[PDB]
Amino acid sequence: VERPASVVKELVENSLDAGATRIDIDIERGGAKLIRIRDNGCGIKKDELALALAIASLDDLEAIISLGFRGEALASISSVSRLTLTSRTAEQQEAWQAYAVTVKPAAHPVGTTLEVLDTEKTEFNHIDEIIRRIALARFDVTINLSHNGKIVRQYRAVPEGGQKERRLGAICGTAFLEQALAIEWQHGDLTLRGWVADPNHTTPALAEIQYCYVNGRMMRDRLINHAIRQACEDKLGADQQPAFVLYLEIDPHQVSRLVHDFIYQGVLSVLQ
Amino acid sequence: VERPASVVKELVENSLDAGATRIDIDIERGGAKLIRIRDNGCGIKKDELALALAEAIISLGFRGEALASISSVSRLTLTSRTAEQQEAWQAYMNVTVKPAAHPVGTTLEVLDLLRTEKTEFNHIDEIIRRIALARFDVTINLSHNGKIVRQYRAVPEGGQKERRLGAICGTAFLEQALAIEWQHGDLTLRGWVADPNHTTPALAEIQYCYVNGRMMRDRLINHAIRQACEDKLGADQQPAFVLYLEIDPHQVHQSRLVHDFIYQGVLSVLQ
Repeated sequence: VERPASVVKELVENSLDAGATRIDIDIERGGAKLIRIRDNGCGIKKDELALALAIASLDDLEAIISLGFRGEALASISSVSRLTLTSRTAEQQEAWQAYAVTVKPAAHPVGTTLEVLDTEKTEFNHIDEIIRRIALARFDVTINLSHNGKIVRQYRAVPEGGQKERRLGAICGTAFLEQALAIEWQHGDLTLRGWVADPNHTTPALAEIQYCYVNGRMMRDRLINHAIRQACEDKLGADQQPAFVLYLEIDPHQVSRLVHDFIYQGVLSVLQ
Repeated sequence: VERPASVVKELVENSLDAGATRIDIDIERGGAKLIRIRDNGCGIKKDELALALAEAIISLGFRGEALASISSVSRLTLTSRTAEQQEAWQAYMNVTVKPAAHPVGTTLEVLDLLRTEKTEFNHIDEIIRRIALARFDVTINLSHNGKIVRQYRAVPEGGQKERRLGAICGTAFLEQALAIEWQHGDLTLRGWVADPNHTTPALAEIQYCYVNGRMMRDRLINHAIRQACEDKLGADQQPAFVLYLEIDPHQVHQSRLVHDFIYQGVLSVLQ
């Protein structure tokens, strides 16, 4: 939890794993001043809220801190800024809020919110990137990133088999969206979905977009990249960075040659 | 004339008079279901919040009076925080004022308990459009069911008036827009008028005229603008425009000249 962006990632991640479907994250002054994350995911029972900010004390708590993987992370954060946790769970309950050590009731929908008041705008650009990644990683969750009351981006969630182009356009701009060649490949466990910009029309600006996710986790393999490259260099002798946003899926296999051919094949096909 | 749109207008108005600079208004199901207005203008001290839903403190709430009329028609959920570290609060036949999370501003949830479905939203859209043009200095974001509909960004000192105008009236008009700046003493006529020659009946839908901030609708003002265009070319037909008239306090030669001032202003821009 070094940079603010990193913190955004954390809190935002927590929210997602918490079952979030809408994450409205607002930032003020590179996040240094304010950093608020409000999710509609699971909540935190009043009790957990307390220690969530704060080992002899867990003796009594009787392993309730086990219901807080993020809680552990919160402690690391709160000990670096004015943390103001405030959530309310789903089951028969009222909303609560913690400060600092002071857990009192409050108003809040079945969700969670967090205020944070700890190379100025650079920081925001880092957060923007981060959220971009996540956004593409989870097309099923609305995300709204704002700065100093100024709405910056609104990545609406996409329902079942819906308009993927819209959100893709909002995350990567129409520039890419226009050159986007949608691809759907599948060979048993191997699945390759996503887009690849028409090489012939790929500007170095577009080549900035190179996102590849392997089973949800954004990876970065030189092998996967070479495959996509070679595919384009083969369509046309044009050897240069390609623009893409692909999603690879395979059966648990931490890294295989075939995989390369599967991708090379998938992509190459879409081009022709 | 009490429709949801009307309520939007009220709450939105309140926000503006409260010195707002950004008003993100969201609506759900013609507003019947949800109607949320969040402004970044002066807030409301915890105490005022209470009676605002129900001593000489209610004088600090012209809108507060309005709120009472509303809350007594739906599940009102006021929640604001004044320009101070003092955290946010919220009120709910008695008020339940407790703490809450919210930035220096105000928010209001409204759930009613008839008319049409989508028609209602279109009424709100119109309304916000009016206001938008009336206050080029304040960002407004109207959404529906989580779906962002329009974003009218505010314009800085001597900024780009065309941008926002384009977003409120579309490029169709923006393209035919003939900017006009007239002044004869107290009389001032600013705004735009679409090239008649290229005014489609679709464009003629845009006929907004404000007299000193207040959107008026005088047949006299309209006749003036019309005649001006019918004179440029024999083309007699509804004109497209968005004008702003300014004059010294004079509720309506006292008004004849005004006609000529406008006729003159417009006619000139055409030639």
